[PDB]
Amino acid sequence: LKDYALEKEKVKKFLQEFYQDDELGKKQFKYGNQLVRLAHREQVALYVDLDDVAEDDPELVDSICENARRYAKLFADAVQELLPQYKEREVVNKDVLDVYIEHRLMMEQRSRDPGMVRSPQNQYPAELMRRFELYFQGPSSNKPRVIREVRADSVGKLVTVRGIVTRVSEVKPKMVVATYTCDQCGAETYQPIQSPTFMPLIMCPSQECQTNRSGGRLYLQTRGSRFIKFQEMKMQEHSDQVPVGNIPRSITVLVEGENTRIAQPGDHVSVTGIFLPILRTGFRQVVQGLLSETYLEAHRIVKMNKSEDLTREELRQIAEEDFYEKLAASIAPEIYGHEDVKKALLLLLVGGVDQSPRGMKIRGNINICLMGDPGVAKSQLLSYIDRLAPRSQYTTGRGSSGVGLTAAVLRDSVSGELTLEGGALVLADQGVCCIDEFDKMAEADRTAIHEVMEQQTISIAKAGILTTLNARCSILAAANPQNIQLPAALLSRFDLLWLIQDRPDRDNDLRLAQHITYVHQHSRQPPSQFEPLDMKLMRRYIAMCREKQPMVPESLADYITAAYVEMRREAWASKYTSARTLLAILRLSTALARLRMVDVVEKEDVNEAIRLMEMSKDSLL
Amino acid sequence: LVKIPGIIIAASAVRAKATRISIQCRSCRNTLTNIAMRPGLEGYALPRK
Amino acid sequence: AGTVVLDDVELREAQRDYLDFLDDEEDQGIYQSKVRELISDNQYRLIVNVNDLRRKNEKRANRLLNNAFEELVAFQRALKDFVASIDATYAKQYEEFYVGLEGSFGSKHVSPRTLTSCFLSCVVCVEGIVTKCSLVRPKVVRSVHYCPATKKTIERRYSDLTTLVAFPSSSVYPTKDEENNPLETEYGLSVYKDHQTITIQEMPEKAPAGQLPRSVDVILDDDLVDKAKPGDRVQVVGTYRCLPGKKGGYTSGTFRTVLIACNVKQMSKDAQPSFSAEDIAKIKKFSKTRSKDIFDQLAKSLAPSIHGHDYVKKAILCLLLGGVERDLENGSHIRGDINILLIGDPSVAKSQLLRYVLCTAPRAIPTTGRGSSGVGLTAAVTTDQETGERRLEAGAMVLADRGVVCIDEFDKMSDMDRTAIHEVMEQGRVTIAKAGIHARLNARCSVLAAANPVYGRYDQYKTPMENIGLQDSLLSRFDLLFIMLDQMDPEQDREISDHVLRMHRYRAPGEQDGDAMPLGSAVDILATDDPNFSQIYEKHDNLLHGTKKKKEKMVSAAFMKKYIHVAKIIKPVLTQESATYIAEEYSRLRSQDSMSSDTARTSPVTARTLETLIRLATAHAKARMSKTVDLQDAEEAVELVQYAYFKKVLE
DNA sequence: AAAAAAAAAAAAAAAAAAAAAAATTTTTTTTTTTTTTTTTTTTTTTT
Ligand SMILES: Nc1ncnc2c1ncn2[C@@H]1O[C@H](COP(=O)(O)OP(=O)(O)O)[C@@H](O)[C@H]1O
Ligand SMILES: Nc1ncnc2c1ncn2[C@@H]1O[C@H](COP(=O)(O)OP(=O)(O)O)[C@@H](O)[C@H]1O
Ligand SMILES: [Mg+2]
Ligand SMILES: [Mg+2]
Ligand SMILES: [Zn+2]
Ligand SMILES: [Zn+2]
Repeated sequence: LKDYALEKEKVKKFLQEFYQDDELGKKQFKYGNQLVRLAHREQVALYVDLDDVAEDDPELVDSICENARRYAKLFADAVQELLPQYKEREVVNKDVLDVYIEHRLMMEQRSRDPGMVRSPQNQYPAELMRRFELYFQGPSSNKPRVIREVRADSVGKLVTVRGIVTRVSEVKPKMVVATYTCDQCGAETYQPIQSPTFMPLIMCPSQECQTNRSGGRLYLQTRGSRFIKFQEMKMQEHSDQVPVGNIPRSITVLVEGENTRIAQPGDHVSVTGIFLPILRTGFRQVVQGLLSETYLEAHRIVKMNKSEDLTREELRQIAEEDFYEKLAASIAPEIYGHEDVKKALLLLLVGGVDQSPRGMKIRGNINICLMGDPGVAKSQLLSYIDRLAPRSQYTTGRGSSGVGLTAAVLRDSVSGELTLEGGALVLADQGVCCIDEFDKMAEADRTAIHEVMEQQTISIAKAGILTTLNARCSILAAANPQNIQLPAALLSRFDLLWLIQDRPDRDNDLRLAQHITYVHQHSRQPPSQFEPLDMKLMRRYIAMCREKQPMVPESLADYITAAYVEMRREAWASKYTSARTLLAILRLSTALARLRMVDVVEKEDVNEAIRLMEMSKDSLL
Repeated sequence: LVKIPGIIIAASAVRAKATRISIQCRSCRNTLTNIAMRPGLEGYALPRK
Repeated sequence: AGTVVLDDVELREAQRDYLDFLDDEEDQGIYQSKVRELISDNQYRLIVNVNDLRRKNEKRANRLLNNAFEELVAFQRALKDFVASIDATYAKQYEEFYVGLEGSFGSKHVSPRTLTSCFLSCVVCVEGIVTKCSLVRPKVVRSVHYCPATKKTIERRYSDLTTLVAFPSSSVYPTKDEENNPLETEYGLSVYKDHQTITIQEMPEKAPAGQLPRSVDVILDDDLVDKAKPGDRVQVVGTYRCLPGKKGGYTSGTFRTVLIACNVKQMSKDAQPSFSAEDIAKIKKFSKTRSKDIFDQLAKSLAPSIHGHDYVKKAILCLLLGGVERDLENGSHIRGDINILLIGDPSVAKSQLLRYVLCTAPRAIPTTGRGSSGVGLTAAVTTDQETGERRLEAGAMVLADRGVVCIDEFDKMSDMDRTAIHEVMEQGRVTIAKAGIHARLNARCSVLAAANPVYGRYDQYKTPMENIGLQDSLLSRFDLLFIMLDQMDPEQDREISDHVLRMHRYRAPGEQDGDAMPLGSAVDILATDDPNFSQIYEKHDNLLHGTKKKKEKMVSAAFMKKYIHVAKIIKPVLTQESATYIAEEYSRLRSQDSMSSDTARTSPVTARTLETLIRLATAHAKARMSKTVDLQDAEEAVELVQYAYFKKVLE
């Protein structure tokens, strides 16, 4: 056993006398400055890094990792005790709960009588007067665990897991301390809520009412109470860590306070928290014993590995004029050839600028459909784009169909209500939806995709659901074969319809075979003049481009009009082109300008857009 | 004792029913072993002393 | 305090006998070695063979079988004492060492139907299929509380009164001190035990036809909770007992029964094979002495009962050995699984080859064209109906992950199902999703399909494209496509008939006396041990009626299984010479001018053709135990693909 | 020094207060299981 007063002193010592050179090499009191901030009420969440703690006290780290809840409370109490001596001015009462705390403290001081001893229950609860919250950051030496392996043997421990977020409730107020006011005396009563349910009190235990022996019925109310942002999410194992034949395992994660609104369904996250049980009374327990649920209380949520939330080297790399080609060649380096296809995919990943001229939106998303023979790496390209893009949903033929693409309605648990859960399109709302086997996809699904392309929304008027969803995603379809199957339905919608025909050819086939065989030899593409960018770098560059909206100067108006009219004449003479093609020109040029990271598009961007468009068009022939 | 012809349309699973039960006192932990149970769909009231 | 036994003669005798049995040092230390192995592996559950227990002391075996709880407690005490004697620190680390049972249960081996109330408080080994499972919940076995007001630290213990009389006193969780001081539980210090409840249903192929199935509820605890998932053909050895009802006042005399599992086992076919020193030495000897023709020997010894089809047999061996997956740093994946499609004339033993693969290859799932329809074939998304949450059900492909799916009547299979499995055939994964859930299940299975050509029988005078109604998109992902023709050559008919008649005239030595009918009727199966979860091996099959004679032996089935299992783990690396040879051969193959006239391609040539070339070379390397893909391996791969991809159009 | 009267001692019976002892199943709820139904969706057939 351990003396928790000594432990509190240890954590106080650490929190006060820990320093680091984080701030531009200058030595800083990492936690002292944060304590000052949240004593001024400028910060709410205090993330104690257990690596920092272990830097000088490994045993404290082990004790925390073994009984995290106890030491979580110890750290919170130490912070609360230290705040007054770190406060350096009066807070501006930014919150009504701050007003309540001010009034409570002032009245306690007014009726202090310092020498008198008040009963243990005649005092404000700790949680009622915190206005802050202390979380951990798991020590790096703790290997992340598998949701399947997180079992009863590690209840109350601090563990970190990684997985895909499947279901996430909304943020709703969870009572933490229920405040009641009496109708006789005029005191207050505080019930700290710990169980999932509580029975509201009826009789006021205040001293005045106890002396009067009066009724003292008290009224529960939300004004003086203490709520906390609450959320409940389902976190799913990663495909690579599931056993041979099993299905991925889920875990329930309860998120509170400032950890809320971090993760959203579809995100790849790492969550560090304490594995805690919930008592399971109420049911007709078949087997005797105190059985309980299990959940992870979220202390640190970190989006990772697909949607993580500069340097002179990268600035120079951007300044390079061949940065466009560098990124293109970096898109799926293993895939040999398909240079223009990969450039189009990069333009897809970047996207054009959204327009809102006088009450109608011309979305900047780029829609690409890869028609091709078997074995031309369309599936590989779509899978790579899924792994690369931040919000990417890769939907095959019919496994994710109907409500697998559109939202449905499911009963809730926190509220028992009917909540609207998004499908693949909504999960990729503002990213990339890689549709595979688009030709073989169902008719209702195809119509939904057409509607999302034309409007970025999904209207539903079925029985249990009646809503107008929002899915501002870019469609990357991969169909197979007017050649032999070239629907005008696809032509009229897809901004870039690419045909990938692989005619046999000794030289090209031999080069591709050498590429493939080296790939199988060394688990990597053959070395080239330019090393391909790592996915993190590609995502960073693309994201920086995304917020670089370039405009179209009026000088290029006549050039664009001439190119469009020339293409119209060529199409009319030959054996499809329209305003959709013109808008494809505009948004491809805008995306090229954005890639170059300028504010104004140029004739070079327009020419490249036209070149890619003509390559796609003559791929048909 | 009656004799009846018919055709069976259902047959529940073979559950377990008690012919003889034993009971124990929570306080003194003394037993009342081998209490006969009436055969058939007939229940049994526990003693209250 | 309370009553404490001093001289329990039966308990003392049971402990003495169990410790004597577990000593085993003079009895070739079988259980001594098992205890040492579990100590090293950091396990606290000893699995004991009831047959060995009965051989040592039939009295103890009968007492244990007929009195489960008492004898199991005595056995666990003896095991804990033995573990302390061998190593005290480990014994102190683990509070209770459990004992599960295994072996041949004469009468106790039953099914959920035959499991009647006559087996209460006995050890029963019940077979079945897990119809459902429950979430693994922790039950507190020792709670720790801290009182801030007094700084005291108390610890309450709860006993395992699952099938014992339980009172409110034992199951009250302290929430105040004797002076009404609120407590706070130390979750980290507290001790919890994982607990799960599953349902075992009688196997449909074993249940009486036309009747509803019989189920049983099973309780799993620490170290057995996640030993099974829905759809698992499991053998649960446990203690059958009546679950206490809630404190009443009036009782109907009805008692829910349950099986407290003491051991859970899956189908032993998928279990890790036992490789003894002599077995591994024999494998080494085989691989080293014979490497040049080892692949051919294995291919010809694969299915003795099916004559001919040498190339198809070699392709099936390559499929069994598999390739090697490529896990690129950037996440791109390349499957190492060979897909084979046998199409051709009726009565060419294609279904027999598929059945042989089903019987031999581990994790082999049978399937029929219309037997599985979409959601049944791939994974499916349903709802719990009690929680309102989505749930995933594994399909045939998912269950066959890291295995084989043997599909028959592939042509009869609806186009929708083939389109659905397209992804599995190449990416080896199932991508399903509904509104409340989305997953990407792993289905890394090789597809071995059989089909009948359009018009029922193959048309020698029509193109293979027209004979096979499968379009190029589906044909390409099939690594090999073999057309098995029922040629009417008199000599081939002679050979086939001779082989068939010899196989028919064979009788098993010893078991068959010349007139026996081996079929049993629904009783002997339970009477004798199941040959599906059961526990010296030669190398070359002794000469028998299967073949007449020659200077070439046939590989034993068990030896071949062990050799294939060992060789599948090998990941031979592609050499530069083989890489160049394969690249040039792929270029030539894709260039149509290489192949002669009057020759039509069975399936189109593609990057996937190159990939299957590489995979076949890798499989040949695995067969050779080479660890490097060599020129001979590349030659065999190119030979096989060249034979498979072209068929001469007769006229 | 002995007898007669007085008083005390021992012993037994009765009463009052206070602590102890004895007696004490029915009624309602509600959870689970089973079945029913409405709509969506998927498959099959026909032109
Ligand atoms: N251009 C290419 N470069 C490298 N590999 C390729 C190429 N085309 C096809 N492949 C390989 O062939 C296999 C089939 O490709 P896939 O993505 O299924 O094509 P499709 O999209 O036409 O089905 C994959 O394993 C892939 O690695
Ligand atoms: N080459 C062969 N050698 C031995 N038996 C054969 C051969 N070809 C066909 N048969 C016999 O034909 C029977 C049925 O063949 P089957 O597996 O149904 O083929 P299919 O699936 O084409 O009908 C089997 O019992 C098998 O013994
Ligand atoms: Mg594809
Ligand atoms: Mg057949
Ligand atoms: Zn009051
Ligand atoms: Zn009693």
